[PDB]
Amino acid sequence: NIRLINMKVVYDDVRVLKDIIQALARLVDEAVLKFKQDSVELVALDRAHISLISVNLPREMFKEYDVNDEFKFGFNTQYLMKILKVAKRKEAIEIASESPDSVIINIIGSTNREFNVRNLEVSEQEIPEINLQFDISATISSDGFKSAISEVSTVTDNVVVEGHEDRILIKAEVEVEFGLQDLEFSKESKNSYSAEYLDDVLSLTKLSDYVKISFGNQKPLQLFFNMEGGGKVTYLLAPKV
Amino acid sequence: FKIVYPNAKDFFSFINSITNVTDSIILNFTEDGIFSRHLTEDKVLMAIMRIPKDVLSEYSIDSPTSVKLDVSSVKKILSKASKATIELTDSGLKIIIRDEKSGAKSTIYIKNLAVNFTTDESVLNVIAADVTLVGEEMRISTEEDKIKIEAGRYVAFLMKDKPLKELSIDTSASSSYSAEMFKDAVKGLRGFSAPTMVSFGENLPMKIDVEAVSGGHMIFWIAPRL
Amino acid sequence: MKAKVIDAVSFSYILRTVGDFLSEANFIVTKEGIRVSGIDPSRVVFLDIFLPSSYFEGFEVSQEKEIIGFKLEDVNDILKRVLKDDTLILSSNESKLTLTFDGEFTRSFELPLIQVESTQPPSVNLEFPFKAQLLTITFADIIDELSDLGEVLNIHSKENKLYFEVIGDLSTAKVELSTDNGTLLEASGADVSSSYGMEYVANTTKMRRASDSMELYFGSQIPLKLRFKLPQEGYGDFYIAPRAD
Repeated sequence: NIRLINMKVVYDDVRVLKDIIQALARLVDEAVLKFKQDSVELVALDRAHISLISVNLPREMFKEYDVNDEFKFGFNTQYLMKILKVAKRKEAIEIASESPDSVIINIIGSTNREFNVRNLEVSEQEIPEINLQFDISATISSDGFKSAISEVSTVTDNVVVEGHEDRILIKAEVEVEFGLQDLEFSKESKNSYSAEYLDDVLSLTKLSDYVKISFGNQKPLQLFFNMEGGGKVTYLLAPKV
Repeated sequence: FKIVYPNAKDFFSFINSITNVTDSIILNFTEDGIFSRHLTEDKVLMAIMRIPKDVLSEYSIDSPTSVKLDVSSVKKILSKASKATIELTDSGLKIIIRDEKSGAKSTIYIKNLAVNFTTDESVLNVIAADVTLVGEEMRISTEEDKIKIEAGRYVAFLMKDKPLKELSIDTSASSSYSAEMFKDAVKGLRGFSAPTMVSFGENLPMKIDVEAVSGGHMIFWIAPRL
Repeated sequence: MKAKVIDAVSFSYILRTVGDFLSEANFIVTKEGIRVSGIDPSRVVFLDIFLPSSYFEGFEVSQEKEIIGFKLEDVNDILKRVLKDDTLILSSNESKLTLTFDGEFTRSFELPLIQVESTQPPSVNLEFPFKAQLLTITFADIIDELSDLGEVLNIHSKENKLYFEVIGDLSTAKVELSTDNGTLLEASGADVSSSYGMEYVANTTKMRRASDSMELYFGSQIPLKLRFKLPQEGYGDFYIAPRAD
């Protein structure tokens, strides 16, 4: 049964989305949220193809989730940041659609702030595989990670990440040694990664208590944020070398 | 070498104060503890830190000595690192900060005044900003049971409980001072929420003194205008 | 003259708002109170502030009409120095305006008077086809939220509901205010539509610190009048010229 409003989603935690979209806006000008039966999905390769963000938000995280037709919401990322920024503390957001060329976004309050937006078509990109075999996985504090990146970034653009059995270290060559909630070890690793690109995604650290950090010699850096509803944000960053 | 300060923030406040003119400083380690000094080129403003050894959770040396270091990087790292302790230890010094919330261990490698009143850095910051709006020279004085500050035109009166915690005046006095040197000294009280003691006299230095919550003094001497 | 305003902070927000439009102004002082009016250098905005005798927690005049010319940056420079809980005394003579703050401690700022020629006021007694009353917080929040969306605010009325819109080629933002949803306390008049410069209106949201409720008046190709009601029958009136259709 198809209703005049054929797609309608209600999300009551706009900070999450704001943290996701703020990181996305640093990476690309336009992106696509694909609302599917079971989840909302977003994959975006940055403009230089040096990094990749991948987002999955299960339908359970939503107050209302109505999607039969997969729906592709293409948007300019700066503009969506401005829309999400309209919301006050714990106001919900509704994304709805009556036809494929437009999206209605309501910021829900005593009076709604209603955005009628043109749906964009966004060209498809070749997308790098995100699940490689890494040499080490360390789970640490998300705040700890953010703090370590910020500390090391005031001094370098070369964020060095050093993995050992018992230690992950985040270095300027300053050293920050993890605190280490979990670790999976194959081989001792050392690689470096751009502070500019890491700075891009510091808002993602707000999404979960802990971050899974995976890397290796001559391998990219993966950051994985498992959130409280089953939501997953993954970030992949090529070595700087 | 092994020095252990109770709070990283207080030591962060100290390092910042002794580095207003330059990012280079000389720390002095003696039997009595750490001493540090900086004096402006015109020698109108003197910054002094004194940390007695009994304030430190641990203190150990092998001989009284000085270290000259560049403090610029450790400034910006600790500016992003913020409750924790701080350690100091061939090419120079090594600093250890340990956050007990995150668990992160972060290591940085580096190569006779008549008048007397007590207040806080808040009030002194209001005054310095008020003075700077109107002129480059501040006149401070005694008017009966209150303290008069004049610049430009601007006049302020401080008295006990409005806002002064303490006021003692055993002889009438007035002195003039560079507003910008006062502004810089008052700036150096950032991070120190403890009561702040101000002292002066007839055409004599102003002393501004504050103890850190965990111990140790940040001191400022300002040459008068003659 | 001499006048004590107890809520110095709110008074400073009034003069901050006046500073967004005017370089110089006159406090026009009479027995009934203090008036500040002027037109912005671009002539799109006329403002008219009235602060009655009773607005002041102690008020006295040394003549029939005293004219006090001042540069807004200089006065707002001194007002930036206000503390939370400060009282303010405004004292005057032939040469100087004195601003005295009272609270944590006493401190005073002296300002030499400047000569400022009076504004020839525009047509103000207009017949606005639409009038609304609302909470100033409601207005200020909505305008703050829309102010970064575009340079032009469209306003239209439909069967007594009031709409604020920002229109773009690929997006429209719309807010509907009505007595029905509780966002307007009163609204009445014809269906009319006009556009106005966003920045001029965005400057006025500061008035939330001095005003609990306000009135909005406009029409099709008619200036937008915002009247912020102040304590003791005071008001801050701002009239913003309409853009071309």
